[PDB]
Amino acid sequence: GVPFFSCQRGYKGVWRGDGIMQTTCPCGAQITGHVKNGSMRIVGPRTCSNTWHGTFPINAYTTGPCTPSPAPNYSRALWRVAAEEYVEVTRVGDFHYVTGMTTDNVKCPCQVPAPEFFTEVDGVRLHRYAPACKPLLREEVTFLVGLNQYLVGSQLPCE
Amino acid sequence: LGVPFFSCQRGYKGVWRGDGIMQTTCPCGAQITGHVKNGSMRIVGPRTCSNTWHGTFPINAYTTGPCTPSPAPNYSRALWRVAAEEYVEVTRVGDFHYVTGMTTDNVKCPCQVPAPEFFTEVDGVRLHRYAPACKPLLREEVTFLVGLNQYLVGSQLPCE
Ligand SMILES: [Zn+2]
Ligand SMILES: [Zn+2]
Repeated sequence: GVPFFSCQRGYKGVWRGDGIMQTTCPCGAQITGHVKNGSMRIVGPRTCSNTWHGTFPINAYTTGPCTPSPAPNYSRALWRVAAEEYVEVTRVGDFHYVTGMTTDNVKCPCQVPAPEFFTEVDGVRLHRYAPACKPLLREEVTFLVGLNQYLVGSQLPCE
Repeated sequence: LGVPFFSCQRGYKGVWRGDGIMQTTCPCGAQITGHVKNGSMRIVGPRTCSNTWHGTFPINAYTTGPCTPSPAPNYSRALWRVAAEEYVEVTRVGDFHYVTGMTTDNVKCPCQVPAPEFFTEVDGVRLHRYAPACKPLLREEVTFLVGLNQYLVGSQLPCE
């Protein structure tokens, strides 16, 4: 529980649903977000990086009726495809590639979902519950889409 | 205003993934604590809450803690969030699943069901902390989209 250095990188952007969000940063700071017209006003202590940056750290201690609605313009995302398994997705233009996986031969859907179904987008967590991400395997591993296997680095087949 | 028993949300009773202290608020106003160790949750709450008496834990937008439900495979119906604010109802018969309802006509959903823990709601029990309001489910004369193909409501999912 250390100020600034313990701090989770928080979300800043459009939210869906209006009302009050609350969370606790890993430093110990309680952060309040007031969401009105999709836009969040942050209230926090000056002991937390999130207060300075206008951001809201989403995690297992987040409460409130709203959810992030991120822009579809991300570079990388973490996508939870099984109970404790993740795939990393890299976007280039309108195309999406699996550039990493937590375990060899993860089964994933052939199409990326909308950005708010991602557990993380560019290092920012979007989901309240998320299991720990094991080390991402980025070489000589394969993912499954139905009955077809593809080497890491491969575009998702439904494009 | 929250009323003992009448306001109470239907809570989860089952296996939990992760160990630690879970915390939630029932719509009746009760604060429910769950101590989770080795898959099992110990429920603490007031005599005023239907969840305390059933030994259940209501999962909602005011739930906190490091654990998630691991629901049982023998569920009948489930709510599956297939788009940002759209749901499909899934009915399970044997090892086979059917889309028996949808919140909007022509919803695009995946061709395969995920494991039960990825469902928003299983047999009237909410499993996720954040979930959008479910619109009335359309059960007659609607279709869903898997890629380019259309399927009528009641149809089995493509991949099985
Ligand atoms: Zn902080
Ligand atoms: Zn209650």
